[PDB]
Amino acid sequence: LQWGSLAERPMVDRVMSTSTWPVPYYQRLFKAYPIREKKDKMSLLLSDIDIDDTNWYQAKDFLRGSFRGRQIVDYVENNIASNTYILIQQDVANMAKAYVHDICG
Amino acid sequence: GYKIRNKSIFWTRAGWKNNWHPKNFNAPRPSYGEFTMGIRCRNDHHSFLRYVQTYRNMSRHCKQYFLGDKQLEETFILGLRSLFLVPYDSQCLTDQIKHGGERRFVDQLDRDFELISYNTHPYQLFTYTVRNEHLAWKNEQYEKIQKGEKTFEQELLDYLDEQVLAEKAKLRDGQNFSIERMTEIALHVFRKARAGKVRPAQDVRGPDGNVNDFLEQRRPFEHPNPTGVTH
Amino acid sequence: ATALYKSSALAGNLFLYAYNYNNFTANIRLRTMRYLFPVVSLAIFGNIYWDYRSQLVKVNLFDEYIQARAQELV
Amino acid sequence: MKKPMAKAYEHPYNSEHHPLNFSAVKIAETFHDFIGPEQVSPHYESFAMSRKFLLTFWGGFFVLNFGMATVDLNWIMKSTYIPWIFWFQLMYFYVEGKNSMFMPLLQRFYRRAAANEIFTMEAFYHENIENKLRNLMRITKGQLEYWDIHTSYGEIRADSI
Amino acid sequence: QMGFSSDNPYNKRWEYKWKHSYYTYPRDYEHTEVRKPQDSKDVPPIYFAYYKDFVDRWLPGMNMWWQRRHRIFDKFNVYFLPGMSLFFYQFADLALGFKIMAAFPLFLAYTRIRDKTLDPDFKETYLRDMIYQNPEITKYFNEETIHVLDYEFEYLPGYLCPEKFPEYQNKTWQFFNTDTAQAEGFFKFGDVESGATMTLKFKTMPIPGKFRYQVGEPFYFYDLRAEIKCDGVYKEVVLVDEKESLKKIRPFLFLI
Amino acid sequence: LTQYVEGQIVNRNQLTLKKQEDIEQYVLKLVRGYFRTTNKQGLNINSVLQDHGLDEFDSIELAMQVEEDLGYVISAETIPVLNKVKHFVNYINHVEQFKAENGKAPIA
Ligand SMILES: CCCCCCCCCCCCCCCCCC(=O)OC[C@H](COP(=O)([O-])OCC(O)COP(=O)([O-])OC[C@@H](COC(=O)CCCCCCCCCCCCCCCCC)OC(=O)CCCCCCCCCCCCCCCCC)OC(=O)CCCCCCCCCCCCCCCCC
Ligand SMILES: CCCCCCCCCCCCCCCCCC(=O)OC[C@H](COP(=O)([O-])OCC(O)COP(=O)([O-])OC[C@@H](COC(=O)CCCCCCCCCCCCCCCCC)OC(=O)CCCCCCCCCCCCCCCCC)OC(=O)CCCCCCCCCCCCCCCCC
Ligand SMILES: CCCCCCCCCCCCCCCCCC(=O)OC[C@H](COP(=O)([O-])OCC(O)COP(=O)([O-])OC[C@@H](COC(=O)CCCCCCCCCCCCCCCCC)OC(=O)CCCCCCCCCCCCCCCCC)OC(=O)CCCCCCCCCCCCCCCCC
Ligand SMILES: CCCCCCCCCCCCCCCCCC(=O)OC[C@H](COP(=O)([O-])OCC(O)COP(=O)([O-])OC[C@@H](COC(=O)CCCCCCCCCCCCCCCCC)OC(=O)CCCCCCCCCCCCCCCCC)OC(=O)CCCCCCCCCCCCCCCCC
Ligand SMILES: CCCCCCCCCCCCCCCCCC(=O)OC[C@H](COP(=O)([O-])OCC[N+](C)(C)C)OC(=O)CCCCCCCCCCCCCCCCC
Ligand SMILES: Nc1ncnc2c1ncn2[C@@H]1O[C@H](COP(=O)(O)OP(=O)(O)OP(=O)(O)O)[C@@H](O)[C@H]1O
Ligand SMILES: [Mg+2]
Repeated sequence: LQWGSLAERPMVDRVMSTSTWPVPYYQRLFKAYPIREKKDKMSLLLSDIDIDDTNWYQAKDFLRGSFRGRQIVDYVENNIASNTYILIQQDVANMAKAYVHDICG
Repeated sequence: GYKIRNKSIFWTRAGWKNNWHPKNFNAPRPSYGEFTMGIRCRNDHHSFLRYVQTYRNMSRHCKQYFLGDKQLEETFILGLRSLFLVPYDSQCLTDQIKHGGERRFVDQLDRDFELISYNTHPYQLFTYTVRNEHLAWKNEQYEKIQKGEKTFEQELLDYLDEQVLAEKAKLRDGQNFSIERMTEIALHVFRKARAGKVRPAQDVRGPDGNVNDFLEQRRPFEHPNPTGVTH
Repeated sequence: ATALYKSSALAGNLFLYAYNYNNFTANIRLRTMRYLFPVVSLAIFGNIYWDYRSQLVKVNLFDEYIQARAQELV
Repeated sequence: MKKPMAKAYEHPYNSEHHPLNFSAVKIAETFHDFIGPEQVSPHYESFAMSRKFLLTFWGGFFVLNFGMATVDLNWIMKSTYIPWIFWFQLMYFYVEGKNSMFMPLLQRFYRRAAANEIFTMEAFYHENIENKLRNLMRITKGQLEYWDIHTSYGEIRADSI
Repeated sequence: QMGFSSDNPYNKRWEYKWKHSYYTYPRDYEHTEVRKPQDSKDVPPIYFAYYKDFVDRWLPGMNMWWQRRHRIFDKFNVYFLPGMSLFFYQFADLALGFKIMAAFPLFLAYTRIRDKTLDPDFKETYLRDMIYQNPEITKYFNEETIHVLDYEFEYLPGYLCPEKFPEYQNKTWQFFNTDTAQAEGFFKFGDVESGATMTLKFKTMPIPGKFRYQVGEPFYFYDLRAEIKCDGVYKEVVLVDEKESLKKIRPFLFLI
Repeated sequence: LTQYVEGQIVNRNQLTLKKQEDIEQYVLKLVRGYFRTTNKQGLNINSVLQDHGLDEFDSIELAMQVEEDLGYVISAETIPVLNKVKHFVNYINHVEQFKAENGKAPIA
């Protein structure tokens, strides 16, 4: 399928219009909305919500679509001693100690 | 952008940002056994068990219309918990509500379950509509894959994978291909792909690459302006 | 003309229910309209037909008297 | 790719044109379908200012039309005198007199000032929400710094040996 | 036995206590498992809310009165109150005061029937506070790990043995009361932490307290016994023994 | 007796454990099958559900699944005390003992 030039932008951004005299007096009040259809656009409510359960749930959903992702999901839900799937890294204790146990060889 | 300048915006007669016990004249006052003859009170200690049963009811009565969709059942549970965890996480001191916050929230959820038992709750109708549009889009991707065809999502990923290789083959001085750089590459493709949906790609020019589309256009003869005058 | 208008206004209520059937039937907030609409509709029909039926009886009583009384006077 | 489900549940009493539940949103759509869309004028002057002479004719035509039809216009004027005096002397203070006499009664002004500030917040909705996300993007990027360290551990172990 | 009982399967011992904020009743009774969309009937039939209130509020309330109809068949409710109402009903047209004097004994009869037919409700928070103070019970049971397997509590019919309770051989009291207002039941408990079970049997009776005319406690446990069963240990705990309790306090003998 | 599974009507089957070793295996499979459970292999008989990402509301969903598999009718008063794997095993034992002694299901 055709993609055009990556360096260029859509033509809507490049098209322009200029004014002249006389000019229509009318000032637009609202944007026209003749047909109530807003498909394929995500809700703007999903703006500044903090991290929560939906993040690790949707992560597994997209990870399970790949071979490597399926291995990560099954390993984490089985062989990781954590009281929550909302993993937050605030220290490198588990990272550094996992390196000293491997770099000895 | 714009901040509220009034420093007393959150002040109430009951304190700062107090939405649990607004100050009124008929304030709660204690009762003494020795001096009380009779009393008419509706408060009891049944809200905890009613909170547990309401969850079991709202959860089970909603799964009746999920048709065994396992991913929808787990999504609904996460959404149902966000509705029951409101009193535990809110800024409002729900343990200091005027006449018992536990009773108030339990009676509020019972009104929700009553609508749930009739399959008329707006959360239910919203779930059916959202899931049907999602399954229609997944069935479209499945029917294209069964035909050996490439999906629109797979073509974007393969196109994004090759642009990263091109941008990193010229990035030798630096070697940190940050997530910021990856994002603006994908967003630029997205804007051109989004504009390509309303104006598809005919030639090498690509999606929305025709200047003639933005010349003066008129409504077709078989579809005039239905709502207003044209001249 | 009165009986025909009130019959059409009653039929207008039947259209208003049919146009809004799904809400009157499934939304429990409109249960009282669903339950008592036919009771009011029957009471409305009862008044329309009662007046027509009573007027019809009086016209027939009037017509049969003037004919019988006229032959006695002849 | 697993075969997804054919369809979810379809409610037998909910449609887009006849929604089962009620809200002001659906009433808003039916309202603007009734009054129609904004009647955009393509001209350079408004209709009233371009026809002031002609509108003055029809305005006076209908005044004379009512005046020629109303033979007893003097009886209507006299019958209107008492209610005109009564309702204006009774409601003068609450409408206009309050602005320079005993009490201001600024209740209606407080609602305008609150709406003017809300109008301004909506005007800067993009800037305010973008500043809120920048702090969340800062926290998210701070958590992604750990995966960048582990990816280089293999290079460190290779050169360390 | 619980007098108020609907076709609802869950929480039988709380059905009369729980006051739901429902406008009307749920379409179906509480499901015991996930069902199919075709299992339930969409858009329940017309006049469904009126039918539900009759079978979930009216009908179980009448079954409560019928189950305990033997507690209201006293000579006061049967002969005296209706006989008094008929005496003044013969002069109901003479003045308004006769209509009131003929209707008051009817309202008084309803109130005695209404209170006597309710389920016997003891102060359960007093009971759990009493069993959690015993060291032999707290060894195997705790509030956070205890669960109820069976509950029974019902009034005792007729007058009891006229040697253990001579109080009820009173002709003046028998004119108003046909039963003894005492109740008896048990509690099947289990502990999910220790794996132990016990049957908490109890007998109650109304007692006077601290005052001349008012009853002190309508349900005073004068006999409270626990048959604790464990893995291989069977213990029998006696919280309140009736031989020691009946020598100190006597029943109240409700009138009216 | 039938339920929808991924859009297909499948007859639901019931289990009868009547053995201590089978109850422990069922509860572990039950808790591991829950999508919110963390550290599924670290789960044992003495595992607190709180240590595996489960709260009071997750115990209700687990109790709801026990009613589906075993046909129990668990009251709302019993659910909030099921906070460990051992609690589910002992409760199932108490229900089987109650029906074997009293010939009826416990009060719901
Ligand atoms: C300045 C001019 C002055 C001139 C005077 C006249 C002014 C004009 C009046 C116009 C208003 C009346 C319209 C009459 C029909 C006109 C054609 C038309 O509707 O426009 C084209 C219309 C399209 O509308 P549109 O504007 O192009 O776009 C619609 C929008 O997209 C959105 O689609 P939508 O479907 O949502 O839109 C609905 C649309 C159109 O919806 C309709 O389908 C119109 C239906 C109107 C029926 C009115 C009640 C009649 C009841 C039936 C009686 C039948 C008796 C038969 C007897 C023998 C058989 C047993 O709007 C209406 O509903 C108009 C109704 C007006 C309110 C009437 C309510 C009266 C209650 C108050 C009482 C007042 C007393 C007077 C009552 C008079 C009664 C006679 O065409 C259609 O709708 C096709 C419909 C095909 C299926 C219908 C099959 C028949 C079903 C009938 C209903 C059965 C109900 C139960 C039976 C009750 C009796 C037993
Ligand atoms: C058989 C022989 C007889 C039949 C022969 C045929 C004759 C047919 C006659 C019809 C004539 C052709 C119709 C053309 C349209 C109507 C004429 C017109 O001026 O509309 C343009 C004018 C706007 O035209 P535009 O310049 O393109 O608008 C630009 C801006 O958007 C506008 O807003 P802006 O603020 O952005 O710009 C400034 C704006 C500033 O002006 C305004 O904005 C006006 C502010 C008033 C709105 C405040 C709220 C009050 C109204 C609320 C809603 C009330 C109605 C609904 C509630 C009740 C429901 C029944 O416009 C102006 O510069 C001045 C406007 C014109 C001068 C003042 C007009 C006074 C007379 C017209 C109103 C009549 C009221 C009723 C009296 C009649 C007794 C029933 O429309 C209006 O202002 C409202 C009138 C809407 C039509 C209703 C009246 C129709 C019949 C009028 C006939 C001539 C007057 C006769 C009585 C004179 C008494 C002194
Ligand atoms: C407890 C309330 C008063 C009760 C007294 C009886 C009623 C008042 C009659 C006389 C009115 C003069 C006072 C102006 C009151 C204006 C209040 C007002 O209109 O609301 C504005 C207010 C917001 O507008 P605003 O502009 O911010 O108000 C500030 C004013 O503009 C002005 O700003 P401000 O900060 O200066 O206002 C503070 C307020 C301070 O008020 C207080 O703090 C109350 C005083 C403490 C309590 C004393 C009463 C003790 C009662 C117990 C004893 C009773 C014994 C009875 C027998 C025993 C029975 C057992 O007013 C005063 O300062 C009063 C001092 C008067 C100055 C006198 C100077 C000498 C004048 C000599 C010439 C007099 C010519 C007068 C001509 C004839 C009159 C037109 O709206 C509301 O608050 C809505 C909620 C309503 C509040 C509760 C109801 C109070 C009555 C409101 C009227 C009805 C509203 C509800 C319907 C609304 C439509 C659906
Ligand atoms: C065309 C189609 C439509 C037709 C519609 C018309 C047809 C309607 C039919 C109505 C008749 C059938 C309904 C009742 C069937 C029950 C049959 C039965 O076998 O039940 C036995 C059954 C015993 O069950 P069990 O436990 O198996 O028995 C085991 C042993 O046998 C237990 O051994 P035990 O030793 O413990 O004995 C227990 C037994 C003891 O039974 C007795 O000893 C009999 C005592 C009856 C006394 C009645 C007279 C009271 C006054 C006498 C005073 C005399 C001395 C003073 C004289 C002063 C003179 C001024 O207790 C009772 O059963 C008596 C309960 C209360 C009855 C008295 C109600 C007084 C109402 C007064 C107004 C009467 C108006 C009548 C209508 C006439 C005007 C229109 O008892 C019941 O089921 C009770 C049912 C509920 C009570 C119904 C009584 C009426 C309540 C409605 C309240 C409104 C009353 C009317 C007021 C109207 C004006 C405001
Ligand atoms: C003399 C001839 C008969 C005279 C006419 C008698 C008419 C009696 C019925 C009309 C009056 C009813 C009162 C309505 C207001 C109270 C509603 C109510 O009852 O709530 C129940 C209430 C329900 O309890 P509740 O209202 O406190 O709430 C329950 C608590 N929660 C919500 C937590 C569950 O129960 C009772 O009050 C006790 C039973 C009262 C029985 C009512 C009258 C039954 C009479 C039976 C007559 C049968 C013969 C006639 C018919 C035969 C067939 C044709
Ligand atoms: N201290 C109190 N203050 C105000 N009202 C009260 C108080 N105690 C009870 N009430 C009201 O009287 C009703 C009866 O109280 P009661 O103790 O019998 O309830 P209960 O559920 O049986 O308690 P328990 O579980 O201990 O047996 C209550 O529902 C309540 O509305
Ligand atoms: Mg009690």
